[PDB]
Amino acid sequence: GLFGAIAGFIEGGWTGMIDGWYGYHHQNEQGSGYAADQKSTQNAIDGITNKVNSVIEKMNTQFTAVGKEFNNLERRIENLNKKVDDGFLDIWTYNAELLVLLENERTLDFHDSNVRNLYEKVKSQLKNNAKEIGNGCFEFYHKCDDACMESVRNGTYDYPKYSEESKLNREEIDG
Amino acid sequence: GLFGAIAGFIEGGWTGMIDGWYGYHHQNEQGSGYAADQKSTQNAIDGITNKVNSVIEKMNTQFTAVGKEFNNLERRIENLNKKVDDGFLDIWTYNAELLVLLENERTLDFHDSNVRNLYEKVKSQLKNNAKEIGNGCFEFYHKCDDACMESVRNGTYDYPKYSEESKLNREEIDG
Amino acid sequence: GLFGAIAGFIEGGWTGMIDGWYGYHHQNEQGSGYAADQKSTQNAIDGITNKVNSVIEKMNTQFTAVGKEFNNLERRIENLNKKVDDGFLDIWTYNAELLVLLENERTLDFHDSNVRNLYEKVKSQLKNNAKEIGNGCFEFYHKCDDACMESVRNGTYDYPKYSEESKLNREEIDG
Amino acid sequence: EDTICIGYHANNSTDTVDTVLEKNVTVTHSVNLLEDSHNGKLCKLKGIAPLQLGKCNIAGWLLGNPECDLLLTASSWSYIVETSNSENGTCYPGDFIDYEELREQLSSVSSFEKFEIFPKTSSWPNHETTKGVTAACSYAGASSFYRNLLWLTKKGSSYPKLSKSYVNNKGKEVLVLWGVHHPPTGTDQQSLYQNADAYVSVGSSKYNRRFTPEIAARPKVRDQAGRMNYYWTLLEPGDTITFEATGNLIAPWYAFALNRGSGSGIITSDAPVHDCNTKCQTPHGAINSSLPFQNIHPVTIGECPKYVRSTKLRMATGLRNIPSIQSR
Amino acid sequence: EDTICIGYHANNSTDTVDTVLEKNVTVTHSVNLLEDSHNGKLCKLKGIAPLQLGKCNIAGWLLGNPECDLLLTASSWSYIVETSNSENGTCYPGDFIDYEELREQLSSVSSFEKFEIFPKTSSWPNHETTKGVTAACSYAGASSFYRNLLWLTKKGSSYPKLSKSYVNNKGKEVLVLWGVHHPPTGTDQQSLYQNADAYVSVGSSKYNRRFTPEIAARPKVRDQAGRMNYYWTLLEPGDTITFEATGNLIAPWYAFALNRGSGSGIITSDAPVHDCNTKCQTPHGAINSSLPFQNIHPVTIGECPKYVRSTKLRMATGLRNIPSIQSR
Amino acid sequence: EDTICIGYHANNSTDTVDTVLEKNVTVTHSVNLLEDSHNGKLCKLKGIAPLQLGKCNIAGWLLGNPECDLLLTASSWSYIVETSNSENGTCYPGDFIDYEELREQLSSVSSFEKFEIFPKTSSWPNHETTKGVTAACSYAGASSFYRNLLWLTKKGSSYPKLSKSYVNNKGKEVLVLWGVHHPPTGTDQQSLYQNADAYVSVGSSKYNRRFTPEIAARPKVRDQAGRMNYYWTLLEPGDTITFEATGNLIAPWYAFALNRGSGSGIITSDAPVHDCNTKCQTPHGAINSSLPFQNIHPVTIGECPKYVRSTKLRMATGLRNIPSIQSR
Ligand SMILES: *[C@@H]1O[C@H](CO)[C@@H](O[C@@H]2O[C@H](CO)[C@@H](O[C@@H]3O[C@H](CO)[C@@H](O)[C@H](O[C@H]4O[C@H](CO)[C@@H](O)[C@H](O)[C@@H]4O)[C@@H]3O)[C@H](O)[C@H]2NC(C)=O)[C@H](O)[C@H]1NC(C)=O
Ligand SMILES: *[C@@H]1O[C@H](CO)[C@@H](O[C@@H]2O[C@H](CO)[C@@H](O[C@@H]3O[C@H](CO)[C@@H](O)[C@H](O)[C@@H]3O)[C@H](O)[C@H]2NC(C)=O)[C@H](O)[C@H]1NC(C)=O
Ligand SMILES: *[C@@H]1O[C@H](CO)[C@@H](O[C@@H]2O[C@H](CO)[C@@H](O[C@@H]3O[C@H](CO)[C@@H](O)[C@H](O)[C@@H]3O)[C@H](O)[C@H]2NC(C)=O)[C@H](O)[C@H]1NC(C)=O
Ligand SMILES: *[C@@H]1O[C@H](CO)[C@@H](O)[C@H](O)[C@H]1NC(C)=O
Ligand SMILES: *[C@@H]1O[C@H](CO)[C@@H](O)[C@H](O)[C@H]1NC(C)=O
Ligand SMILES: *[C@H]1O[C@H](CO)[C@@H](O)[C@H](O)[C@H]1NC(C)=O
Ligand SMILES: *[C@H]1O[C@H](CO)[C@@H](O)[C@H](O)[C@H]1NC(C)=O
Ligand SMILES: *[C@H]1O[C@H](CO)[C@@H](O)[C@H](O)[C@H]1NC(C)=O
Ligand SMILES: *[C@H]1O[C@H](CO)[C@@H](O)[C@H](O)[C@H]1NC(C)=O
Repeated sequence: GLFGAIAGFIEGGWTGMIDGWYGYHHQNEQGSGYAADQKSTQNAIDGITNKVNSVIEKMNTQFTAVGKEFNNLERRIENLNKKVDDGFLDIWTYNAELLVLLENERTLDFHDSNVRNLYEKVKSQLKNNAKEIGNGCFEFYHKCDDACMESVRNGTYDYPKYSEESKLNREEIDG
Repeated sequence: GLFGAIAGFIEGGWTGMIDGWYGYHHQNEQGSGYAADQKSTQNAIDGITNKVNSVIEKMNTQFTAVGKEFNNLERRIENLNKKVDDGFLDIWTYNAELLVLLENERTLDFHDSNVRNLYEKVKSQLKNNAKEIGNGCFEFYHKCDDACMESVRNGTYDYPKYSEESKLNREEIDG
Repeated sequence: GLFGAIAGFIEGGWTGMIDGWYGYHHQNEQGSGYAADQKSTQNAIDGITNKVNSVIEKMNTQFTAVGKEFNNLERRIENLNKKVDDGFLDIWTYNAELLVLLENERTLDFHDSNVRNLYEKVKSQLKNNAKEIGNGCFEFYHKCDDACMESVRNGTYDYPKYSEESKLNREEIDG
Repeated sequence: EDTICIGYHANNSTDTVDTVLEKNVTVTHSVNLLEDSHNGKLCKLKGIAPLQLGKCNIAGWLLGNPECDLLLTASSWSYIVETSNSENGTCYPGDFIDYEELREQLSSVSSFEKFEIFPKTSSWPNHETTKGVTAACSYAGASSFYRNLLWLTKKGSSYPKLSKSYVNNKGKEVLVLWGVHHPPTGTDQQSLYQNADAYVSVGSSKYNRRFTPEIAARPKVRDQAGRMNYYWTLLEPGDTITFEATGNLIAPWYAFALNRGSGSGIITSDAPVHDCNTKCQTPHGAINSSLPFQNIHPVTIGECPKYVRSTKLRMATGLRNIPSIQSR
Repeated sequence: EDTICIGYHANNSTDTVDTVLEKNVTVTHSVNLLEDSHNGKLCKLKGIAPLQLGKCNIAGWLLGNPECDLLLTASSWSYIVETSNSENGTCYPGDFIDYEELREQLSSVSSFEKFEIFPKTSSWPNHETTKGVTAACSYAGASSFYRNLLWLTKKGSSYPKLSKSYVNNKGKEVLVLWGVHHPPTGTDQQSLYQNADAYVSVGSSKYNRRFTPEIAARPKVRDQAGRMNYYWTLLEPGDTITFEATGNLIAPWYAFALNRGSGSGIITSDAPVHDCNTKCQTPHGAINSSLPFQNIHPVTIGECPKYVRSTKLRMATGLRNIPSIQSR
Repeated sequence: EDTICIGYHANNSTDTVDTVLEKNVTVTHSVNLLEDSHNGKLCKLKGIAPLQLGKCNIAGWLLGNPECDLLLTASSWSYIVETSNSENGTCYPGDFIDYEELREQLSSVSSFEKFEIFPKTSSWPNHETTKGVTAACSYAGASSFYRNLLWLTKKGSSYPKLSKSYVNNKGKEVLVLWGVHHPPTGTDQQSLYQNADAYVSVGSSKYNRRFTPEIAARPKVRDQAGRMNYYWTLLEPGDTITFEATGNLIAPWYAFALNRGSGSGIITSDAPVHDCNTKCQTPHGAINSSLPFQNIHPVTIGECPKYVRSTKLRMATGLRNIPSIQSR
């Protein structure tokens, strides 16, 4: 109810890591369109790769290390040696597991937030000149052609240009 | 200022884990009502119990293990043995502590976000047909009876049905 | 596009930890103003200090501990002893690193959220009586003098007081 | 003017938790992640009870210390419990070799069985078995000796080289214990073994070791200037151990047969042993092990939660009772 | 009515991950953090191959056990591999002192070199070198002995005190091994060494130690009631070791010279050694070590990922295929 | 048109930190979580200074090595510092038994006190104390010996069995050290002790042990083919230690009395010891321990921060100076 899945047919679309993109889907006289937003999608791809790399790179501490052998009168050291092994095993297993689970709810929220943040960014440009109609769509109060659509998708929509036309249509369309 | 505590009297209300619920509080001709939102509250209950379980289940690694005894010429092993015990003690205590603290600011934000997300969802349906008046309330521009209220609380509010009535009232109420 | 950097000239401004503040920047007949929001900024300072303290205090576990010496027939213990040292080294390094990196994306989101939350709080008071014009600014539909401005900054703006004036201006300014 | 608010309801609660940003938040519900109490009893691990040595420790019980005779034994155990009053061990002054190792290896046993490896009545016709007791180990007011070992002495101005060997036709390992005596002077050597230059040799297929009397002057302990070292060894199923000596053998009388367990340990607790079960045993008491952390004792036996030095670890799951600054 | 929707597109995917709040979410992409497979071969660490003892273990190889003679050796190794069929070690019954320590110190060696420390032909004119073999160590059907050691015996009703010493002019450490024999009876003592009250003394500038025959009766092992202990020691570059005895010396014949490595270890694997490289070697096989975790085996050698008992660890990076309840 | 913007103001800053999503973000403030520097001095732990052995190591100081005589001692220490020039220890070739254990147990002592356990002047009227020095341990150009021990020799073609014993009426433990000499030949045995078949027996109520001369040929060390082993033992408050020998006893002259501490250790540092305090001491220098992590040295003593191999760990707390893409 806040934003939908841009019903892209299922293209090869974009770059790995995120296997998709944040974008638009318009409808004007000229026809319909699907466009992915570069500036936002790309930032996320950089972010999430930076994230995956940290999780991997920052380990890369290990050094040549091993495992040991004792005799029938060294049962105590042997078990001290196991306590160590298993101690580590429990620690990593627990952290690596929690870390992935926690950090996954994060990546997924991150995506949802970026999509919503994009909506707020378009809302910021249009203002008055459009009507919020749910499901992350704006209905324009002026004729918005492909050129005008493009200026929205790349953050250069000129509000004042259409304010007056929009004023008329809105005064006597909604209210 | 964004949403309040639905002043429910203090019922036995809902299911454990979350000891409460996300919901509504209306006022129409018929009278006033308090209704918890099933779909949203429930999702959170499932999520938080999934969360608590991970934190507990994923440990369940431990295996039969112990503690050790040495003699007056084995002081060094003994102390090596302590270094291990205490090492582990520091590690778990720091992680279990941080982990609860961090993950508690999370659970609490999670709740606040679901409530605000519910608000955005209702805002999505009503649109024009209502007025945002602060503190997470909508004032209707049309007569909304118990049936119409129910359709809001369960995501089926029919906008076009009240658009025109709302239009009139809004044109000459606000504006 | 949702909120900007209050172009404060670069004052000694506020208290450490956060080396800045959440605030406003107005413009009315009387002139322009920059005012930081006490209630919100302060809350964050308390939060983030509480956060930095937890990360430090909760460690404070260590106890008198050390490192060890063995002979030419004790190579195996010696290496068991290194396995322990390095084991620990890898564990803390990885966690301390991840912990700072993860918890740094958090602190930064926390700031951005508080600034946006403040905007939604002002939106909550003004409602109708002002117009959202992007970049985290409201345009008033009535004359808002320094006294009226202060009431906004401190959560006491009286909506009904300016509703009617605002009604007129808005009906025949926008729409 | 029909009106609808969206918000959240919170039930009554006193539950408080902590977060990174606040110190004492009242939420409507929390789950404790910390195990922080114990039933106060030594229960059974692996559905088996621990070996409960009474007024005496592993050494006294393994050797047959007299005070120890007042005590029972079962055919298996999960772990071993010594109390703060198990002072009765090696009553005749001396050193138990690899005492720590033996104690470790006996912590979990499967099918204990004590048996007469070298019966007193028939094993030593040429040596004296009748005499050979000491005040150091006294029972019922009189001078006595270990129940599980036998102190051979010259039958009459002669101690002919002896050589006896067990063969271990049991189906499990045998634990054989013996001892070597060190008289405090060469006169005693004579009185006891009549063989100034004597020795003790003990040989399994995996265990060769010679012994000689370290004849020397030393402080009295339980009124004894003499010392004796107690040694042990695990005999393997087909293998045979063979003793041979001209003096100073505190010969084996009873040996043990058992299957050693995975790897338990020893707990020193004055708590009472009861017939309940536990996944995790601690010295003050048993604990639940469904939670991931625990603050009772670091020294534990079982599949135990991690010892942490925290006081309380409450994970919030509920709603705030005082609404947040964010929500205002 | 010109219209614009903002939302997100997700590519087709079956990739599933877990989060704290949901159990089986389908995302459009994930990165595995877990190393969970191995090439199934013992490769080279530090760009060097492991020492690969064949039908025999380190003792049999270090001493010259006959079966071992069928085997090669290189001048260096990363680690050592014993197979599940390296049963041929110390063929004459006895104890290898500090066997575990030696094994540890030889796991990574730099410039191995075996040399004749005390040539048989010329080192012992007054003793007998010709005779001195045993069924216990037999080669090609006949009674034999270790290839690296030499069993000195009375030349004819006499074993004069011998005293020989090596000086170590090599530029590295020398590992010198010898043995002391323990006849099962005094008759054998005479037959072999003709010197009832004999001894063996071995002295480096860092190593004094006396030995004596523990003459005793014992069970047969590979048909031998006699035992021998095998000792060793590392001789330092300028230092000299000196042997001296009146019986019972299984004298050194060949010694070793080498530079001991940082600190490897020993792997027991029946996998085949191949000429590939690895940062991380496991007993079942080598593994990639670019990822931070691994679930193949805890016992590893190299710069290895952390052994974790997880089955899968997928880090989501993609978009959800089924949009979230939040987004609706 | 009256207007109001809500935003945030950020002060000037160069502070930069890292997050999971960005590599070099300029924030207005951060707190360093890493301790990454040290005052460069060995301070006092537990408000006590370390024992500072000078030109010599623990052995040389415990025994009375001559070079060591140039050195002071106090009645307590937190830890011990050996420098890179503490070469002077056991000046007469030989082995210090359990040297590592003793060094561990003396790392924190409470009330040190050296005392004359067996005064030379009066303790040995039948043996020779006057002579018995060596080039190996020379002071002021002449042949000498350890200040803390005494080398008994035949008074004149005889060394009667000696037997002396201390009783320990001090209130604390006594650390008694002695030595056993191993002549390089039986001729020297005679010259020194006149007793070919001699021995040394030492007995406390918790310590029996015999010693014999391992007479053997060996390489010279500091010009000595002879060796001597130095043993030690802790005598308990009421207990008595008793020595007894017919040769080869480097008898105790001075012993030590002390209360052993919790559990410190030994640091090898060439840094200067100063009169400052520290919760955490490192070999290069002392460090603050209010922060949770540290990258100076892993080998530490005290209540120390965790050694981590990070370079910088800055926790952001401030606002971004370049506003985020989210905020635009
Ligand atoms: C089994 O262990 C028990 C308990 O550990 C042990 O009982 C003790 O026996 C000895 C006999 O050798 C008793 O004699 C002691 O002598 C010493 C030294 O002179 C003292 O420390 C003791 O004095 C106290 O106890 C006396 C009687 O109880 C009192 O008369 C006196 O006022 C003191 O308070 C004591 O005289 C000793 O009495 C007991 N128990 C103890 C510790 O008091 C037993 O010997 C062991 N037996 C075997 C077979 O191992
Ligand atoms: C090298 O190792 C091989 C592999 O173990 C040895 O061969 C085996 O030698 C053993 C030990 O002496 C033999 O034991 C005998 O078993 C037969 C039946 O198997 C039995 O009749 C005898 O009573 C005796 O117990 C065994 O036969 C033999 N097995 C094989 C594989 O042939 C070999 O002895 C080792 N040699 C060296 C030089 O270390
Ligand atoms: C106390 O410790 C010091 C420091 O090691 C010792 O001084 C060193 O003594 C050794 C052994 O006598 C010297 O070796 C000799 O070197 C000379 C010339 O440098 C050489 O010609 C001789 O043949 C001999 O090898 C050494 O030089 C000297 N210092 C050095 C440079 O290391 C001292 O001996 C110790 N004394 C005691 C009482 O423990
Ligand atoms: C808030 O500040 C304004 C400015 O003077 C004032 O009207 C009001 O009394 C204050 N009230 C509160 C509760 O802050
Ligand atoms: C401990 O309590 C848990 C949690 O209710 C229970 O499920 C478990 O069976 C108990 N464990 C014991 C003491 O056997
Ligand atoms: C939480 O702890 C405080 C101490 O600051 C206590 O006095 C207070 O009652 C608690 N909060 C509540 C209201 O439960
Ligand atoms: C998650 O999806 C897979 C198939 O995609 C299935 O195995 C699993 O059980 C699903 N989740 C549930 C239980 O709803
Ligand atoms: C901001 O930068 C200027 C540049 O010189 C400096 O003078 C000013 O004092 C800075 N403020 C702070 C907080 O350091
Ligand atoms: C990170 O910040 C520093 C200092 O503000 C700057 O010099 C460096 O170029 C930055 N790295 C980039 C470009 O990401």
